[PDB]
Amino acid sequence: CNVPLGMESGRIANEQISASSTYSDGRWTPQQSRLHGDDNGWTPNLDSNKEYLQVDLRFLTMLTAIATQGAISRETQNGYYVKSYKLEVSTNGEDWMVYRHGKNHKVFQANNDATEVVLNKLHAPLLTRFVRIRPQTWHSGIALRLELFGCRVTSGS
Ligand SMILES: [Cl-]
Ligand SMILES: [Cl-]
Ligand SMILES: [Zn+2]
Ligand SMILES: [Zn+2]
Ligand SMILES: [Zn+2]
Repeated sequence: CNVPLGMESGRIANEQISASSTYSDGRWTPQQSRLHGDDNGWTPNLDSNKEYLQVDLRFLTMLTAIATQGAISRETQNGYYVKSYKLEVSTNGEDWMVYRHGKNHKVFQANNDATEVVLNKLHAPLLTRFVRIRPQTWHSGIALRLELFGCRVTSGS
């Protein structure tokens, strides 16, 4: 259950991608967070561990992996990247759960440069419709490009 879900391909439409905030110059929008995208990436308005990139998958989906990169600024050639993040999921867009192992939030180790893809496979598939990626640590600034992997599933109700 390991199919790219549509960040890089466009199957996830722009309207399905959103964020807590975006940098005030308009050059680092949520829609720039697609994996391998050639124009900057998503950056929030402020660098903090409360900001997030949100994706509505539209259907109930088994999430099995997350890929991330940072980005290089087109304007300055400086590199920005997330070093670790949490994941927060919801089937309805209202009830949000920060993904945990037992009582500990799972902290995914992410990038150590602006260009290489780091892939985190989940230990077991996770049911969700909405995904938030919530940077906890970063280098120089938050910047993200993303892919999500998994499969559509049938709800048991
Ligand atoms: Cl590719
Ligand atoms: Cl995991
Ligand atoms: Zn690619
Ligand atoms: Zn409600
Ligand atoms: Zn896990």
